[PDB]
Amino acid sequence: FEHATTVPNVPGIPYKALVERAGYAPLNLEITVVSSELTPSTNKEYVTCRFHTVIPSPQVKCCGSLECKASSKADYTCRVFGGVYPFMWGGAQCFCDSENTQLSEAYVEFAPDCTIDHAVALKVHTAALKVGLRIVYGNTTAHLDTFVNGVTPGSSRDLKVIAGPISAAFSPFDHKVVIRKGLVYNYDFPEYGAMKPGAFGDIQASSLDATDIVARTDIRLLKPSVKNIHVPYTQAVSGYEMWKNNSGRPLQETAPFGCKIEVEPLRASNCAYGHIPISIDIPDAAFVRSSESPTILEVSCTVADCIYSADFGGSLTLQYKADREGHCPVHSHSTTAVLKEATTHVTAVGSITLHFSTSSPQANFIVSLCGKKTTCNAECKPPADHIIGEPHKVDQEFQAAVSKTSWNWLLALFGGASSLIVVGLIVLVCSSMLINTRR
Amino acid sequence: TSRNFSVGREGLEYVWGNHEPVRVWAQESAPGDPHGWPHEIIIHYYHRHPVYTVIVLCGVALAILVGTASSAACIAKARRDCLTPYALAPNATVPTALAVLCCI
Repeated sequence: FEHATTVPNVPGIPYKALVERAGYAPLNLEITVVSSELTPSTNKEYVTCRFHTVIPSPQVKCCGSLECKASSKADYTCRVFGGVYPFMWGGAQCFCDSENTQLSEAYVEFAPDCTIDHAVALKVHTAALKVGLRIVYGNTTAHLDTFVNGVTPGSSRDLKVIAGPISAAFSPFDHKVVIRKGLVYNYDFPEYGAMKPGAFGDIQASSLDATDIVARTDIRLLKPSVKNIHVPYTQAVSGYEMWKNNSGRPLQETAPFGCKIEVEPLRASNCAYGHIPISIDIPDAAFVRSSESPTILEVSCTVADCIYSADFGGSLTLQYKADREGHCPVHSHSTTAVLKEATTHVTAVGSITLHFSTSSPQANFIVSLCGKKTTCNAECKPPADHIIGEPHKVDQEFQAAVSKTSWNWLLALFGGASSLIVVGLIVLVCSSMLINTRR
Repeated sequence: TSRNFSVGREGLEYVWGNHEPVRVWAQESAPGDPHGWPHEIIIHYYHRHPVYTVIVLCGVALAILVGTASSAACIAKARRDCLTPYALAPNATVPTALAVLCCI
């Protein structure tokens, strides 16, 4: 028998249901989303870090002639300077003091400490949500990891389940992301090849060890002035450092829906949003005929001091008289009340207490014990504590969140106007009929 | 120092220094009584939801106003219908039930 339901995507909160077959005893079915993983598909655009500005040793031909050649280094820069006459330690490194040409050369590479201190630029795509589920039916519990897409099924050795699609698609990752020592940022890095100096991605490469490093750091050489041999240059700051200073908070502290961003692979875990439509093909062996289950001959409900809070606030007691000893499954048939227990031992005669959580001002809901129903009616006070450290396990409704006293007052006030309009219409009609009669 | 943070039903999560994250969810613990006198009920549901509360109160006010206006118009029209033939005729021997009913 296949049972279809729509569970709320909230980790750690059990969702209970009572599947009822035509000629079998009702079976409990409780589902928990133990964990979830909203993982997208990412491709590496490039890696970047602080560039090391390596300056090749200058050369001098000082009555020949030198021409700047072209190389394949990252941000390669070359220049030719004229009269310099460089000094090293003896006060003369040259003959033909005039026409003294010198070759200035400089480029950039990856710094030695970049294998640890680096960032990787990624582009993400549609996110796939995968849920770890614990499902218990009757007496048997099963753990399974299932893809939330609506086609791919999860299987545990006799049980098949299919979940998805999510009610409202969502992804905390923007199109372009950057990862840096496990810290992820939703930054719009430049596309590969479009380097700009003084900003993130000024130096790019397919990998740390890649030899095809390309960079644009706005390095510019200057004509040497002092007599002694050296090469002066000026260059923009490391854009990686500037981004690090102005990185801002990571998505680990900014992702909505309160869900933990993890890396290797990039993903968001335990992330509550929307609802999952799940249909489970319960095996036939799980059910047992109603002839075996203990039917209860009668039962009466009395609600103790109840309270509508996130936790299991209220409690109630069912006084029951039955015919055999067994294991009745207990359920609440209202969407604004969830029991704590699912199966309870039942004797010939006695009473059993059940805890419950409700989000309505009044406990006016139906409770089922071995199929048979009872209307638990009571009033629940507002919670005393203002803040709790546990999520609400029942959603708030509109028609059920208003107290029956408020319903009575509103109904009386609206019915006053309704009564007034109808009496006005009927008096007008009877006056018309009377004047017609006496016309 | 001291820092105030509003917590809704969806909840809030805070990390202070190197400690692990701490999550807290707000109750519906508004000050009032849903099962008490009308003033307590309106206070409770206004603190919980001010916009929805104001909407329902203004709707109820409009409902009572239009009901009273319609009743007044209907009784006035009934008075017109049941009185104008007699006001145009002499010696209006009127059974005083209609007048006594609809004069006030």
